[PDB]
Formats: sequence, C-alpha cells, structure tokens
Amino acid sequence: PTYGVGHQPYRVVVLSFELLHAPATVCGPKKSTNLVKNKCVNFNFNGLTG
Amino acid sequence: VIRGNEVSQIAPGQTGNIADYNYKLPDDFTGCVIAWNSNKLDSKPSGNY
Amino acid sequence: YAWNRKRISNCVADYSVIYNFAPFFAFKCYGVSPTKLNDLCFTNVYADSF
Repeated sequence: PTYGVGHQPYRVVVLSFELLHAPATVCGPKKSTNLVKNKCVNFNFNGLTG
Repeated sequence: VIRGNEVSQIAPGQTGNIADYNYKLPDDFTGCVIAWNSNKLDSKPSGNY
Repeated sequence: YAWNRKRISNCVADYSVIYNFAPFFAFKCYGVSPTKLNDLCFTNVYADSF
C-alpha cells in the first residue's frame, strides 16, 4: 500500500450455483406447510413457484 | 486472489494472463462474484519474501 | 485547453503491456475492447492526455 489505486489485491469468493435436477440438500429458511390436494393451492415445490 | 489492478478478469469469456492459465469461466455460468480491497494482509515497508 | 496530440507509427503495437505500465482501473473502451486489442492492425494511434 505505499503505492495505491488498485495496487492491493482483491479477494474473490466466486460461488457456483448448479440447477437442481437432483436432491437439493440446501434451500432456504422457509420451514414447511401441511400438504393438501384437490384444491387451487400456490406452490413452492423445491423453489419454483406456481 | 488476483492482482486487483483490474478485477474484470473473472467473467464468462475474456482472455488475459491472469485468467487464461489459472481460471476460466464457462459460457453458461449461473453464479456470483464478490470482490473487495485487502488492507491488513501484510505490513512491512520492503515487501514480503 | 492545450492538450498535446502525438503521432505514433512504425512500431510494435503492444496493448497488453499498458496494463502494468500505468496504475489504473480497467478501460472505458468504446468500439473496441482491450482483451483482443493486440490482434488488430490499423493505421495510426494518437494519445491525447490532460
């Protein structure tokens, strides 16, 4: 840092996100909801909303 | 870690000696990049070994 | 207001070395890009500076 403007290095923590096609094993902080069928119900099956 | 003088070497598809022999991103990348300055990494006036 | 324009001709056009001839932070390139700049071949270059 005696010389500056970009002279210091940059820490790079690139994350790679793979689309599912498989068991998920990490999703997010939403917990659960009781299952119900034969009704017009909003979906959050494994991430995609419907 | 990189030199930090340019950070635009970690992106899907450009060429440079920082990221042509070390790291290469594919053209279908679906991730995130985070970068920041490093200050307290080392501290000596003559530089490390 | 008195910016100097200098003519450059008949020399090796190396643009991968101006990265570490100057402590800057990337390019504001319009029309071209610095990654494949050394693969080109054109007439003249002028380096105005102020």
